Formats: sequence, structure tokens, C-alpha cells
Amino acid sequence: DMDSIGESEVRALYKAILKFGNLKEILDELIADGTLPVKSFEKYGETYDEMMEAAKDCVHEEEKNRKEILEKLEKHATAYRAKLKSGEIKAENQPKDNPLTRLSLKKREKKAVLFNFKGVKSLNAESLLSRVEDLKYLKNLINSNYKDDPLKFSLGNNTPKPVQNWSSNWTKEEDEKLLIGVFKYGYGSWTQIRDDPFLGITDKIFLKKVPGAIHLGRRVDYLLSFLRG
DNA sequence: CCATATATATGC
DNA sequence: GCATATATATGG
Repeated sequence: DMDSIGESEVRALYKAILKFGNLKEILDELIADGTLPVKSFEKYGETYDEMMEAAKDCVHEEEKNRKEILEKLEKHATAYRAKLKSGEIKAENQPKDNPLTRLSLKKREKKAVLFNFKGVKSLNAESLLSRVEDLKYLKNLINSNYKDDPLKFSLGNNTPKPVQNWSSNWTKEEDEKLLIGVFKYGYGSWTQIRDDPFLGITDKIFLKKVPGAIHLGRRVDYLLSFLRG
């Protein structure tokens, strides 16, 4: 009853995981500041575990489905190639929609891997899983080597790809500061990151101009994937 | 209004 | 493969 997990708790929890990753140890803070409605720590912890196992299941299903679809598409593609080569089918004016184009589009397809959870729809299973792993990795990087002063965090000799056509002058140093920002305030907390005078990126973030919120999110994902290898 | 997220077409 | 702008959807 009073400890029941409804849609509002599910959606608040989901959004909090996307900001903080594995937040089981900070439930007390998150309830106290209004991020999560009041429920027991145990219930929120159970719900976290359930939501992450459902994400894992959703991703594993999609991997399996995609694999089988591709295997079948490969065979038709292979059968279509031998006819083109044996001359049975004319290479000189093929339909837009053919076995090779079906295979190619499926291969390059990038679509959200989504599931419904306790009556809340369209939770992104990949986003959940990668954000938890990414934020764990980032926290460990900073707490292993820069625990006493996170502002000293360095990418070292790792050289990330440069941003393309950003409206601000954005270098490796800003990448470092963005990541320290994420460690301090959470993923998606771009206003707080922008406004922190210690981070020196107040004039470099644009919340037309690039980067906005979406570009910053993509850049953090890239950087943490890049560091993790 | 604000926000984030996604399918899509396009370029890199 | 990813990055982006656009149009569009949906929660706040």
C-alpha cells in the first residue's frame, strides 16, 4: 500500500538511474531532496534490480532477434549475388528494394531497444545498461587517481577525436572538465556543469549554437566508451 | 512555455 | 561506425 511502486516511482527511478547510474547507495539523498517519492530503501533497491534485469533481458532478446534476421538476410543476399554473377539477374537496372539493400539497411539500422516496465512504457534498455557501466567506470577513474582533488583529473595521453564545428573552442581540456562535471553533478546536469566556475566551461556551452544538451550527452557517451576501449 | 528522446535522411 | 538537424512525441 504505502510502499507500493507505481508509475510515478518507476519513472522517477528510471530518470534517476540515467543521471546517477547505480544509485542504490544514494537513495537516502535522492528521497530527501525530492528526486524520488518517499518509499523504503529496500523497495527502491528491489525495483532497481528488477529494472536492470529487465533491461538485460530486453537487450539479450533484441540481440537474438537481430542475429536471426541477419542470418536469413545474408542467405538471400548470397543467393542474389550468384545470380547477378551468373547473369540470371541484370546488374544494370536493379530495383531500389532488393536482397542486398535489405541486408545493408538492417545492418546499419540503429533503433532504440525499448521495454515497458510496471505500466511505464518506452524505457531504453541500452541507455540504462550503458549509463550504469559508464558512470561506474568514470567514478572509479576519478576515485582511484584523483580522489582528493577531482579537478586534477586528466585524460593523459589518450587523444579523443576532435568535436566538429562546435560554436565554442572545445579541446581535450574541456572534455576533462565535462567529465568532472558529470562525476560531480550527474549525467544530464548541464546547467550545473556550465555554471560551476571551477570547470571553466561556462562560456562554452549553449543551453542554434553547439554544444547544447544533446551534443554534450553524445560527447560524454563517446568519451567514456573511448576511455573504456 | 520548458525539457529529453527517437526515427529519419544525410554527411562524415 | 557516429554526428547532426529536422520533425515529432511526450513528460513537466
